[PDB]
Amino acid sequence: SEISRQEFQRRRQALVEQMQPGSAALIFAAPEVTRSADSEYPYRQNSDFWYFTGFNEPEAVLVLIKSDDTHNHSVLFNRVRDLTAEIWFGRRLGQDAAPEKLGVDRALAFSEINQQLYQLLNGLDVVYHAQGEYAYADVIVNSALEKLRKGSRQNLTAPATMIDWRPVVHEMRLFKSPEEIAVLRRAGEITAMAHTRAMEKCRPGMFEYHLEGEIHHEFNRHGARYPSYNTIVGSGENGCILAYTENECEMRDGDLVLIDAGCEYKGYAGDITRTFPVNGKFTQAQREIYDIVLESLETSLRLYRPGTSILEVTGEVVRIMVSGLVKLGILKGDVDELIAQNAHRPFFMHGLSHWLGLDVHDVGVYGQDRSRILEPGMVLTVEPGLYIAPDAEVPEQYRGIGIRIEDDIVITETGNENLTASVVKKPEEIEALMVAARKQ
Amino acid sequence: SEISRQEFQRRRQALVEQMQPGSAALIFAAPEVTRSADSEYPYRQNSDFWYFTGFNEPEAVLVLIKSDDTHNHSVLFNRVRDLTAEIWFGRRLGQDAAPEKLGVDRALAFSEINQQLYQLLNGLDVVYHAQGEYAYADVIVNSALEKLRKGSRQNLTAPATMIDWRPVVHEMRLFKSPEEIAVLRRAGEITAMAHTRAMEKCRPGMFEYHLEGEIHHEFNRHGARYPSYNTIVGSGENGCILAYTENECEMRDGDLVLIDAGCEYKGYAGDITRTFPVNGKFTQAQREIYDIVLESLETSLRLYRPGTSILEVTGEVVRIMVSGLVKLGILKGDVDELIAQNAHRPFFMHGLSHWLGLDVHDVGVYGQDRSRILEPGMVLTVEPGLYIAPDAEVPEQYRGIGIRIEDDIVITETGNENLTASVVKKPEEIEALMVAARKQ
Amino acid sequence: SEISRQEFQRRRQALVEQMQPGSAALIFAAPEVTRSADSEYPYRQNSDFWYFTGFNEPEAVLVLIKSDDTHNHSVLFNRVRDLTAEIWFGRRLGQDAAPEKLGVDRALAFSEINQQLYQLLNGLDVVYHAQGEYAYADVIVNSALEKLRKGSRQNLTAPATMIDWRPVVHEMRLFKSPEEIAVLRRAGEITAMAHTRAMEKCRPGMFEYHLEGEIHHEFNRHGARYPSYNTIVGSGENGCILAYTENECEMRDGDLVLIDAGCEYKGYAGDITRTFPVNGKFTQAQREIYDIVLESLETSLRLYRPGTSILEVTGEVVRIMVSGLVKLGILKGDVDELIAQNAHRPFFMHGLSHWLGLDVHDVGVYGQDRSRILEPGMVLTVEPGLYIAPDAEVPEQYRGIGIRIEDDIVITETGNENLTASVVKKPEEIEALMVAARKQ
Amino acid sequence: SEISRQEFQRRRQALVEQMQPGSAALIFAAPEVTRSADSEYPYRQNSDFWYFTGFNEPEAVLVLIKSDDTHNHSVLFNRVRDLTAEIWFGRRLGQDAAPEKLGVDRALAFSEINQQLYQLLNGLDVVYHAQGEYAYADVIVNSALEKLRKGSRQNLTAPATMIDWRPVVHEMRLFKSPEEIAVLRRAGEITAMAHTRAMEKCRPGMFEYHLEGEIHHEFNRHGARYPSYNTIVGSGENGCILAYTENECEMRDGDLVLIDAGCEYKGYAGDITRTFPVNGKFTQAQREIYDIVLESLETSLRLYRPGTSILEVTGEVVRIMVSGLVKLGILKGDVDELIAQNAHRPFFMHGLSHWLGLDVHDVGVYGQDRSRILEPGMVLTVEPGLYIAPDAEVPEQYRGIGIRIEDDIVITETGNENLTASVVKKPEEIEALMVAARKQ
Ligand SMILES: [Cl-]
Ligand SMILES: [Cl-]
Ligand SMILES: [Cl-]
Ligand SMILES: [Cl-]
Ligand SMILES: [Mn+2]
Ligand SMILES: [Mn+2]
Ligand SMILES: [Mn+2]
Ligand SMILES: [Mn+2]
Ligand SMILES: [Mn+2]
Ligand SMILES: [Mn+2]
Ligand SMILES: [Mn+2]
Ligand SMILES: [Mn+2]
Repeated sequence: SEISRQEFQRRRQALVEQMQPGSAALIFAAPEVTRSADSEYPYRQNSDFWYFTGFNEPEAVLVLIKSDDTHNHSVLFNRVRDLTAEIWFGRRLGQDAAPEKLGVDRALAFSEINQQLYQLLNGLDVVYHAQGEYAYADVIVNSALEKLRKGSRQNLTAPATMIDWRPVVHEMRLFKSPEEIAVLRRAGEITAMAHTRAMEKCRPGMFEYHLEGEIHHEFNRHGARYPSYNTIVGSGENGCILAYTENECEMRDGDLVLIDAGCEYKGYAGDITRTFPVNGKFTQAQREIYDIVLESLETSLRLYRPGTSILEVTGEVVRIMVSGLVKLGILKGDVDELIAQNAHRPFFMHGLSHWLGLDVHDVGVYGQDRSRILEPGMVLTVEPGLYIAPDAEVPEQYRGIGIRIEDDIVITETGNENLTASVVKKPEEIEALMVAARKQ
Repeated sequence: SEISRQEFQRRRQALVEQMQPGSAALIFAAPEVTRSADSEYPYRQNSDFWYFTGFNEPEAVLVLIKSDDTHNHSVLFNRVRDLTAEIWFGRRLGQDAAPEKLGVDRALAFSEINQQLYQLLNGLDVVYHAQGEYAYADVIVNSALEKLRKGSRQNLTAPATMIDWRPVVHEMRLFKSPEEIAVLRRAGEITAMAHTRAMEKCRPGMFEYHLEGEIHHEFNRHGARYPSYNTIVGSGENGCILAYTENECEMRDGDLVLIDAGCEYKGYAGDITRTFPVNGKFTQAQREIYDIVLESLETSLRLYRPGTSILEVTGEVVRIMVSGLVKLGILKGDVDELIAQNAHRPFFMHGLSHWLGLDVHDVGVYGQDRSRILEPGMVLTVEPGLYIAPDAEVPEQYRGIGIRIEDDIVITETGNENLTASVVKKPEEIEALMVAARKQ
Repeated sequence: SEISRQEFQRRRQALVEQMQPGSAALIFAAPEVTRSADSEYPYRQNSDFWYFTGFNEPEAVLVLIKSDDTHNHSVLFNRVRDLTAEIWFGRRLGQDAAPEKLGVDRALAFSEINQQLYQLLNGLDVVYHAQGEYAYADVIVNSALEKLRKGSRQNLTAPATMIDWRPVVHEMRLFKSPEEIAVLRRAGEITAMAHTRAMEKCRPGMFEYHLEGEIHHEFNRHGARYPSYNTIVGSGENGCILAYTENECEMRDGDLVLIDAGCEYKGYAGDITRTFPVNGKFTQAQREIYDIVLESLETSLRLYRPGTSILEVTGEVVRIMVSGLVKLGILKGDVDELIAQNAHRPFFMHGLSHWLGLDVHDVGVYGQDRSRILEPGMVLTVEPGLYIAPDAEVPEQYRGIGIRIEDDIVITETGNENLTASVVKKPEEIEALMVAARKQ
Repeated sequence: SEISRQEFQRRRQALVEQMQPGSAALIFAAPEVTRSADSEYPYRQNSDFWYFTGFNEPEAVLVLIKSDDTHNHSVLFNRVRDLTAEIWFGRRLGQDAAPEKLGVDRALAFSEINQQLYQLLNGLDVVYHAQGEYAYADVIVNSALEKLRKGSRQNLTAPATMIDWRPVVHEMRLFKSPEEIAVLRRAGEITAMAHTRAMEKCRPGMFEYHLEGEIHHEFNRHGARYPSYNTIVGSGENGCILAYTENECEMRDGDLVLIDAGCEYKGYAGDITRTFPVNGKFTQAQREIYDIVLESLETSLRLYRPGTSILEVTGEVVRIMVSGLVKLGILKGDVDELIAQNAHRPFFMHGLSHWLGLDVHDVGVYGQDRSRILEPGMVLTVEPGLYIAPDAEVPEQYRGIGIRIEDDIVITETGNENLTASVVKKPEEIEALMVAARKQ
């Protein structure tokens, strides 16, 4: 599953529909990023630029011009064909091929952007620009507007109104098309396969980074070359560090390992967390904490639907957590009083859910305290966890236990669809999977 | 093999030995780098900062103060311990543990650098600073010097002399210690294992990126988590693009694949290229080009030694290439006349060798046209290639063939040591390796 | 005559009337400007900031908040009272006195602008800001918007729309109130007195700068401390340099001197040019050129009125100039053909008229080729000139003659009022004035 | 008196003598400065650039190249001849005339500085540059060094050492040549004439700014077009504000007026302060404070000589002040105890002396607490004052009195020469001068 030229075009048209007549929208590509000295990190296109183009080159700018309420057109600035640059660094789309390939009306060399952009903006009323997104982009836009402002003797005029298109575009991104959901479903499947593999490969004495290696290889083999975020493999006390990425320790017989990893497939993020015993068998203490986190996740998965909110579901999770922690003696007191005091916060200190899409922490307005009412087409994670610090003032057997279990879901008309349920999470199923693997 | 605290300390002392009395050297850590939105790329420390510290955190500055010719000391600015930041993002060394861990005299919070740095520079004659390396660093240094310049009523004075330490430090880096050579030897071995694996796994119909996946998994399993540069897997006509990294094509029965890949092990780069038939058997045309490139590499490996130069060895390679291309009818004319006209350049358009170390294209002065005389302790690549474009005006059977073969060597008292000869390169050995793998 | 608190308030209200509900307008003071080392030029407030405040301090920001269509208020950020800063550098208005003195609702310390501005902008739909006017202002505004954009977890939101208020404000400035016209009338009178003085003081052997001295002293004595632009005193060939300000030459018996000078009175510019003989008597050649320029000015003064344009009046002037130059043999050919070829341009190369107000080249849209139809309340200069270069291919007696004659006018319902006719311009009146002075 | 081409050349040579072999010094002109909108302040050349050139244009850079210990040469970058720019804005020296006019070896267009500067710096060991002086200059220098650093394949190399030339140049400026002393002597005479005029013109009911007008006219008539700093005319309580420049009040019968004003003559500053009765007669209270300030000045003038210091002379002044204030009942207690407590500081809160030259607060190292031993050729002010605030807890008759009396001196072999004693300061002489003027 992928996103096609025609869908990128529909998105551009949907933006144009929202624009004022006599306006232009400017969407800039991500800069290349140095890793060390003359070597660069693998290129990652800006998500908003990607959303409107599917074009994976730097030094590119999409310009959507809405001349009036019926007439509009698109111009792409992009790198020119250049034999020498291409022999060295790779092929470039260039200007001749771009209109047909991408479905834009005109393409111009990026090297000419300062000579041409002001001409496209001249006489317009409004420019849509994400001010502050990139320095290089602000320089280009500010230079063009200055030429126009100062050019009255050449009959030039600048648009007086600049509107940030991020709020409009991020609201578009928040609601996925069926094609996007299909891509995210595949990302979920690929990510789940990787997590199953990690559980099947894990043995005491392996390093945390070995499981990262297994996961990344699995992503690759299905065509997801890069992860969507830096993979977390936190064994033992490291599982109590939320975004632990050092992954440098030897995994010990008797510890849990928490793996938070997700692929990037056609631009879209998977995001799964599983926690499991390094030796294939939960201890009693580990199981007691795990059961609370799993009940939190299972309850959330029953509840998420149009018309509820992340805030509302979080309330149910907090009750499950406080109730369970009281039963184990980790918290002491009356459940309702403890809930009123947010007594769970030392052990569950992050949010239950975030939006998911072209970014792992995806764009879109949450509302105050994540109170926004859910609607079909929203995609979000569900990620309860409990983290009992090595020095917590709790019964000793629970110290140093970090557990998170996370699935990705899409809100549907009828509830939600779980995109990541193909990797096991019930403790007996985890144990069975690992027992079967350990016998090979 | 690794680099130890005591070696980092010896390096700092070696720099101090070269500094003027009444001076301070300032070495800044790399900034964290955004990948998309709120997600960052995996952190890569600045190579020069790494060289003097082995410390893998951002927001850190090493200050070496040479008060006079016998008295000197070191101060590290680094991130403070912070429970909340650490629960979220990972542990920090902090100030209490840093002096013993790193072997510096004093450690101070990075948050206090603007309140403290000018106090360390006050009254010194010289500051060593890599101006222009990082914007954030220039801001800090410039602010401190301005405070001092403008602070005469508070009895403050700025050092009037600013010296770029890059030339001195890069000359240090150019000559490897035995410990560095041991690390590079392991990087070479790990990289060679990965290339052997790629040859054993390659089959027609696999995608170029599949071999990248195999290579990266092999790096990981030996403790080299990241590649030293973006892996190149160029099959067919893609092998004629020097740093092709798209790796997006299906590998065809009858094509060659060129793989240029290297691990980063304890900061140090491996860098190997092998070219081999996707189907395990070179065609006659492919073998004819391969033989010329291999003779170029084998001759270079015989010749490299103290007292020669990259320029001198390149001359021998150019003769081998022109002679071979004339024999096949790719070039026409008198060999010596063709050499005088640099007639090889359409087919071999890059350098034979680059320095190798903490960067894949490592630091250090080459001399005009890479004429610097070689000395023991220098580490360099040897990477002849021939690239016959799909549209080259040559006998048709050679069009679209891109071949490079690259080894990493260290210059010794007695010649050179090849760090990467554990992955095969003779065509009969490549074929035998692949035949054996294809039968499994 | 001056502009009062209540008028500044009416202007602020007039701007608020034009603003969208749920918006804030930000108007920043001019920075102080270094002359040399630690010495600054005399402070000149930004004209737009002045227009809305009459407040002559730096480090001040006026914020007009339009909460909805009936409710609005103003906040001033300005320097705090500070005994030491005030003993050294002068008194400051401060926060307690500002609301009553300036007629704003609230005043806050400038030192707190970064802690407070984002709070004022939070939740608004539109911010009016002159982007690119001042670097320091852009930094403040951009920082505030960034805090808001990134502050969703603190329930903060940024206005998505930024509108340049310059076009609206400059259209306000283009049409003067009766009070502004009264101030400009006084500026005209003061400037005219200075020009009369220069004519009465001029003698051969004085330096050009001596007349600048007389002019500036006259401005001062009437309470116009500073000129509105750098005074031009161009004698002989220097009169052919349009904005000659060196004023370094000894004025020669037999040369003309062109003086372009204007006061700044309560923020408003006078702008007069007179050209006259250094020795008090025009030569025949000088008179022949002078007569053409004077006829151009006199005709323009008859014609300027509501419903015509600078372009239209310029056409009449060009005909007068071409006709006169043909009669003297400076141009040769048919007048209408010469007009069609713009044959006057080597000798009259600037515009006839510019707007006049808080800036000498005042703000406001001219229309293409200065075609905008004139309306009552517009204030403009009328400044024909002829400049015959020392090396011009013309009859020799005209070479090196530079003449400009300039008056300031206000368009009225019934034509125009000349604000500067109290300094003579008829050649016989100039001669009589100088003869009378030279006899003393 | 002026500074000639040959002296500017001697200065350049004196700098070259101090430079390391294989070095270049870069000295940049001041930028033009906006006053309002498209109008600029009158141009003021950077003092250090002026010191080495006597060239009064912006967009100019002096480059002194010391190739080795016997060979050196100079290159000027400056604006090209351009007919249109010159018809509008004034004549330019250009490249053809510059070598002879200024005495430099070569001149190049400023428009070519980025194409040429790196070529001049290539292969040098040291660059002398005043980092942070001007943004535009830092951009040019940093760009050139970056081209060189990154240009090894084009055989380019950057100087690794950057030295601030300000300390060396400011030490040069601190010691005046006989020609400089002659210029400063004339500046002193011109400034003194202006102060005499102000005393002769002052009458009750005039505004403070009227005396500024008289002073500036007097500067102008002697060829000092601009003041060296903004003129201070502080009458009554305004005399207690040290750099009061509003000069907006009506001068009252019975008040003192303090005038601090100085001309700029051929680049050099005069700096005189006189305080006198607006009505021509000191009251008893005014005379009692005046006598203490005058004794302080007269004693300082007797004492200043080679081998003493500003700190040492200040000690004598503090004793005179504390002794006098005790006698009047403004201070109470034992003189030596009061001195030990710095009890004078509420009334004399600034320094006695500053260096004087191309800047009014001239360059040069003072030493801790202005302790540097004085030597012949140093030029400094002597400016005791007493300022009794309107609300001071002192006998009522002294409240609101601000008195400063300031002369400019040059240290000679034999003591000092007073450059400003031609304007009276003894109270009986002030009264006689004013009485004589008031009778006219
Ligand atoms: Cl391009
Ligand atoms: Cl910190
Ligand atoms: Cl403040
Ligand atoms: Cl130029
Ligand atoms: Mn998540
Ligand atoms: Mn996750
Ligand atoms: Mn290589
Ligand atoms: Mn390589
Ligand atoms: Mn004018
Ligand atoms: Mn004018
Ligand atoms: Mn002074
Ligand atoms: Mn003074």
